[PDB]
Amino acid sequence: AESHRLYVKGKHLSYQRSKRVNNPNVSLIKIEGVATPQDAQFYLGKRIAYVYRASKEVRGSKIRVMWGKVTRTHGNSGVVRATFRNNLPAKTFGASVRIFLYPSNI
Amino acid sequence: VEPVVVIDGKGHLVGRLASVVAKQLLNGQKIVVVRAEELNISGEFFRNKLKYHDFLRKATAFNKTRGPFHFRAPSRIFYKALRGMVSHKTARGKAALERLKVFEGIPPPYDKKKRVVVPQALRVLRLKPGRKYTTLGKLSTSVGWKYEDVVAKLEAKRKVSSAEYYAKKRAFTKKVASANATAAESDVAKQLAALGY
Amino acid sequence: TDSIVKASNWRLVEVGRVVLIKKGQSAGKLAAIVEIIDQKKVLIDGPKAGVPRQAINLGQVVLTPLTFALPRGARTATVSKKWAAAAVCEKWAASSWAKKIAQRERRAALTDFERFQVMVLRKQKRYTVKKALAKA
Amino acid sequence: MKYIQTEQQIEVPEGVTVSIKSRIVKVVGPRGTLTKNLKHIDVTFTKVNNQLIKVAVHNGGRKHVAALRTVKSLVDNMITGVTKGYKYKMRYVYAHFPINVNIVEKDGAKFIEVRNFLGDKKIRNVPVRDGVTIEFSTNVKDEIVLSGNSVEDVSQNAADLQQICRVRNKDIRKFLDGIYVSHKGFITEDL
Amino acid sequence: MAHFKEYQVIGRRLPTESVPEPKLFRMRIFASNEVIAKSRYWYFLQKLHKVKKASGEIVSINQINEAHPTKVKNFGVWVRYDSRSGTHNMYKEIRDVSRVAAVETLYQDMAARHRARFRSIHILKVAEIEKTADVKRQYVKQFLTKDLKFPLPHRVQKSTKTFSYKRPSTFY
Amino acid sequence: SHRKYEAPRHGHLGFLPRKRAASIRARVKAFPKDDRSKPVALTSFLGYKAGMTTIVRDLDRPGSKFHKREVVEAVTVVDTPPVVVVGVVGYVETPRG
RNA sequence: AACUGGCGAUGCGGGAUGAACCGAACGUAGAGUUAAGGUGCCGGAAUACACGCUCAUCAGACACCACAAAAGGUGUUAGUU
RNA sequence: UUUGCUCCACACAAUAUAGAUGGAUACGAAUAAGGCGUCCUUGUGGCGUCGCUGAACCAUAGCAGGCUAGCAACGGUGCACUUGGCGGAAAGGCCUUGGGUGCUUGCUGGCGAAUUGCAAUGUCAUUUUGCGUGGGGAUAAAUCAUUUGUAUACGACUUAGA
Repeated sequence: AESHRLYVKGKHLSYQRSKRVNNPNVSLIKIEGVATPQDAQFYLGKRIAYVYRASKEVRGSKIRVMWGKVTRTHGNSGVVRATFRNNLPAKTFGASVRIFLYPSNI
Repeated sequence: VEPVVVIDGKGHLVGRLASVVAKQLLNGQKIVVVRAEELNISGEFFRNKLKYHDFLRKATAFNKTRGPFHFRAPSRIFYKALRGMVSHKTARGKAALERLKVFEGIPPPYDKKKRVVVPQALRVLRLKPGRKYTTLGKLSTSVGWKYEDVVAKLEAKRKVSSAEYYAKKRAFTKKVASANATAAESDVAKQLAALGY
Repeated sequence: TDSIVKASNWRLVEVGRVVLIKKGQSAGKLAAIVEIIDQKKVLIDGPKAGVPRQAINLGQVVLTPLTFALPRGARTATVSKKWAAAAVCEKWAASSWAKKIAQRERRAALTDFERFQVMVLRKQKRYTVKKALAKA
Repeated sequence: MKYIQTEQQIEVPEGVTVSIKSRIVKVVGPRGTLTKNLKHIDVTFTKVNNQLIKVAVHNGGRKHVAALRTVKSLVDNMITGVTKGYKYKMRYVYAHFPINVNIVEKDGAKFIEVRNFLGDKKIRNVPVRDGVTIEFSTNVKDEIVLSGNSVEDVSQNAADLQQICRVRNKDIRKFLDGIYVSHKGFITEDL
Repeated sequence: MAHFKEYQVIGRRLPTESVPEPKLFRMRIFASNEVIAKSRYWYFLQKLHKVKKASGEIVSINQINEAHPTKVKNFGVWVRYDSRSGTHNMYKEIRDVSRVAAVETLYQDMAARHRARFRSIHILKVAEIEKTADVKRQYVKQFLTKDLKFPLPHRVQKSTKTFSYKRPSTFY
Repeated sequence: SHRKYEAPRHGHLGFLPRKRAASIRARVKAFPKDDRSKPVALTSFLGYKAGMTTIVRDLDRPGSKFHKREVVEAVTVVDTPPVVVVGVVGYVETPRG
């Protein structure tokens, strides 16, 4: 009743360069402080909401949101990526974002 | 928890500081650095100034100023290290660059905050013991970064001052610690004690 | 006549030190030092821990200062025999820091409604702190 | 090859009181006081009972011993200063040109007239390193008496005072004059 | 490079009708696999005789396991090796409880301190060391010492994240 | 190909630019010393180029050439009014200057 | 001059850079997987872990690939007789 | 040079976010350390104490927080006045008097909710401008064109002019 957050935060890193060339649909996604890769199998599939507030309105609001989920890990500490209806403008690097708890196995 | 991170820079590493500190601002990270005169390197005092003279001769021929440039502020001397440890020239990389502050000493706007340090970049730690190092503003003022003694006095004044603030503090908080040390044996403390305390 | 020395002395070593096995399968069990191997490794055995007559990197085990006596070069019956002389784990139990690990453990042992009771016990406990400190 | 416990084991007499602030010693002798920054050695300093103090290095090294022995030497040098104190006597040499020597005063700076320095109209003047305390050695030509509490109080003074008369310009492996040394001694002689 | 066993490669270089079963000679190889234990077995066999790898036959193999490993020992090591300049023999002394540990430490020492690479090094012998008088090496004598008990100066830790709120102490 | 010789060349390099330089009135880059053991003292004074002439006077440097002699001297002479004191500014003394 | 292999005539992944070098050759695509090649920063990916050497008033940081000797040195380290 | 310009209260529009959404929560010194109690001559003295985690602490119910009663107590809170002191490095902030006000989910009442219908954020920061109300203040300075020469290819410098 004082701390009205109910999701998981996270920070967009980039899209994956294999070494050199970005994969500008397949991201690099910063998790909210997990280096233990073992937790993830429940989390794989949880959604992602990116609020951005443009002054232009859509059919309902000026708060328009691009979404994702958790798929599987990467690297030596278990780093996951997302799924885009609309890919990011190759600009969102270090933007905060929502990650959810549904579709819950529980 | 700190959107802007207040950091003292007393006796630390340099390239091993600034390569992962160079990794830091990429996240949108905003950090203020104080006491930018307090830094050491594994390596002696002698050779290094001379190495700055070795760099110092590099400039473009038909206008001998317009080449590389040469400065005496130890923060920007630190950015000489840091510049090749970043991608400092994009909307992306520059947008990361613009999120950082470094201060020789602690200004009275910044006296009111606490100070933290990094063990990985701490100079005494990554240290095969038996190595020499260098006092930063000493060497800087020895080449001519002359303004050292002003804030050398000022930080004396305010470390004195927050030490007095601390005499108020530690002298006070013991009376707090007595003032609810007397709260011994509440059954709620038995309960929450059995709940994790 | 002073020659007063202040510091530069902390937890000692011995053969027969029950040590805190700071990592590994024990990761916090306790074992007497049976023998020194070298500067890097010593032969140990925690039979109280059940952990065998074995070695560990000295940079991969941490000390206790909690010494006890040990006839060096002895098998596990003599080792746990000396543990029977040394029922001693009561005393790093008497170290609050292990009990602090029990505290953060028991912190990690709350229900949300129990935790709601923790909130309201801050409200009523700390309400009684504010009547221990309302005017007082 | 990393000898497993290295140390210096120094007997303490009873006219002296020190206090080692965790490496930093507060030396007091029957002559006076000394200290030293000893936060460049990383030992545990070791009172036993006002009659010996060790240093302590868990597993000291080879060149660590090559300085760590004479750690004790230089400590005992400090003992002889803080209790007893050195007192050398030096020399002067000319052959033809009678060098006037004087502790002329510049405001307590205690320079030294060196006159007729082999015909030189130029005059030398040597200030006194203070702490080491100097009288003219009376009754003996070409001598003087220094008296300090470090072996470089008096032998660094005698070293660069020796370096006063570095004489050039002639075949000086034949031409031999100058400030030399005679003697090394003690402030309390017989101590 | 990896861990090794205490093998037992027994060979009988091929029987004839004149000589059925030549006499079953073993070697006690210290190898990871029986395979290259046998390849090196043969590699010492042509050193022995006018043989080659098809010219004979290997009886058997036993990784010689240990029914009582719990007795910590000392060790004596003779070495045939080839350096970059001087191919020689050595003797050094290693305290262990198994011989393979002295192999690993041996090649950390020789690969590290004399840059010695294994494919021209042939260890002669380990007569293990038993008594106090059986020791040349002063560093082994440093563990022939008695009751070294001591504090630890300059203890370090690891940061939780990357920080402390504090410049900490190196107390143990 | 080194040229032919070595020789002193022209100019001096602590003076540049040789553009139309700073202003009508010139800058000042160092000052006489304040001593707060002393009373109220000042640093300099300003004048006007009034004229120059040749003026007779002595010379008596011993050992020199015209000891116990006189010369004439091409002098230069300034204009000097008295000037009116009106202002004071404090200067906060910063770690930048 | 006698053998194999590429460019020529052929692109892609490693060598900052590279006709002939390391992997691997070519339909449009997509889901899983790697070579070559690597994981302080740029830099993707471990300031991962283990044992040692070294401190360089001229370390060092490599197939391709882009470099010193004779002679030395109570420098160090360890052994051998 | 619209009673213009420019300050105080508005409301309404416009108005963008390199990236809000419990809390950035202040000595110094030392590292082969001291810290903080504790006591005493106050010393480089006496006892503790402490690591090895901030996992710290604060803060935590209600229409993102609802109305509405009664209990112990006599808080604690804001608000906006009022009192005092301090801050230059960038002080521009810090601390202090008094008044009132709200609450108390610390103890017992009454409520109150739906239908967004099974997901669809289902929308709570300043960003600036305009305007209009109704509270203020102020009553310019430059150029060109003339003139000086020390100033100059020209630009450009420097004088004068009721």
